[PDB]
This record gives sequence, structure tokens and C-alpha cells, in this order.
Amino acid sequence: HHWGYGKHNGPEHWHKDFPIAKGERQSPVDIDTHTAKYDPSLKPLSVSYDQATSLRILNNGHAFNVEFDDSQDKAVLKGGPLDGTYRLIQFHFHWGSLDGQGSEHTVDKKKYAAELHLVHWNTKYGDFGKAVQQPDGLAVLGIFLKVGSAKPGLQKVVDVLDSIKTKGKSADFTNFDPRGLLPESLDYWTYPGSLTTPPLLECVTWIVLKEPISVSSEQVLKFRKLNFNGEGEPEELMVDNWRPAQPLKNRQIKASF
Ligand SMILES: NS(=O)(=O)c1ccc(N[C@@H]2O[C@H](CO)[C@@H](O)[C@H](O)[C@H]2O)cc1
Ligand SMILES: [Cl-]
Ligand SMILES: [Zn+2]
Repeated sequence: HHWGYGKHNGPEHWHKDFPIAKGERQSPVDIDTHTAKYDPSLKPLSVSYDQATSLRILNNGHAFNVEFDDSQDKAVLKGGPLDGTYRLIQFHFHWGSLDGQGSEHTVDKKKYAAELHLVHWNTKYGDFGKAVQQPDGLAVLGIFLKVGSAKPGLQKVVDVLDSIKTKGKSADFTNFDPRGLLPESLDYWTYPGSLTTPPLLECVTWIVLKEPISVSSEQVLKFRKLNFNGEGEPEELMVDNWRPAQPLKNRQIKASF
């Protein structure tokens, strides 16, 4: 009985194996744009993905991870609310069964069709494992996806999905440039949160971009053809792999604009 997104193992059940699910800084959260406050102490955000080195794409049974070689300071995130350098380790998405839902964070309760998460770890901690034992160990850059025009930079990801349809499957995925998934503006909202799936560790500084990227209906439809199940097992389409908004509690969301 592994955690998942179903009726008997979904988000409302996670707290049993992961008590922190009801913690003080859980993610995602609803971003109330009018309550968010511009923060002048925020420094310019720096997304340096020019030397990013992707290696493989994996269907882990909950989503698919595009993994990067993080053995060196190549693709890094710094500036903004961040103190130090955060290295890109992987990116993945959360999406719905319908265009009307899919994102984890919401904006004034509005749900987007999907949400991209670029995961980074604070290099001051050596590696991801040590980073998730720290209050400022991770930084996840979240980007909303809306359905409209296709996102050219996303197509290479979409076309490789047929080779990793089921849980456990992976495929070589080198030379993918994540810069092709970024919107024009880097305006963002930021707040202290957690991983949105078990272990739900509260070590994330969330940076959610205001401008969503547009992807085509065809592109997201292919996301929906993936499977939660392993090869040879009954088909469970990988859809609605998002956690709903959690209590904001003692937190303030800051705006960079
Ligand atoms: N949705 S998220 O960006 O908050 C998120 C949720 C779970 C993870 N899980 C961790 O992702 C790392 C990189 O894939 C793994 O190394 C590590 O074991 C695993 O717990 C990462 C980001
Ligand atoms: Cl189901
Ligand atoms: Zn995520």
C-alpha cells in the first residue's frame, strides 16, 4: 500500500506514514495575490542553465523526472530570496486529467493545467540527501502551464514519453536545454515550504513564477498517456498527480515585483 494519488492512498492519507503532512510549512499553497507583499530585500533572481547537462528521463510511478548531472556547478539558481548557490538536479511536472486542474500552487484559487518544478539543492550542503536535513536545503522553481500555443522547447520531452510509459522505465535523455521551458518574465512569488510529495520534507524555498508558459493541448494530452502502473499491469493513467493547497499557517508570501 504505497502512497499515491488514488482514493485510498492519495493526499488525504499521506499524514499516516508522513506526519509532517500536517506540518507548519507544507506545500503547495494558494497564492493570494493581493495579500502577497513586494519585498525590496529580494535580490535579482539568477537562472543560469547555459551549461545544464541532462542525462536521463525516468517514470517513477508518480511523475517523470528529467535528471541532470549535478556533480559540478553547471545549471544553478541564485539570487532572489536565496542565499548561496542552488544546483539543478531534476525537473518534473504535475498535471490533471482535464485542462481545468493540474497545478499544485494556485493563484487566487485559480488552478492551471499543469505545473513544472525545477528542483535545486543548496551546494553548501554537499548533496541532496544532506540538503533535505536543512531548513534552507532546497529551492524549487515552479512554473505554471496553461493550454494554448505549443511550447517548442517542451516537444523533445513529450516525444520521449512513449518510451517510459510505465513505472520504473527510464531512457537516455541527453542535451536537453531547460532554458526552453522558461517564460519571458522572471517575476515571482516566494515563501518557505516543503516537498509536495512524500517525504514532504520542509526544506524548500519556493519560487513560483507569475507568468505561465503555454503548451498545446496535444502536448499535455501525451502527458496523460503515461501510466502510474508498471509494465504488464492493468492501466492506470498518470493524471491528477498533484497535491491540493495546504494551510498557509504562519507564513507570508513575498512578491519580487
Ligand atoms: N514536487 S517537489 O518539487 O516538491 C519534489 C517532491 C519530491 C522530491 N523527491 C526527491 O527528489 C530527489 C531528486 O529526484 C531524490 O533524489 C530524492 O530521493 C527524492 O526524495 C523532489 C521534489
Ligand atoms: Cl484511480
Ligand atoms: Zn513537484
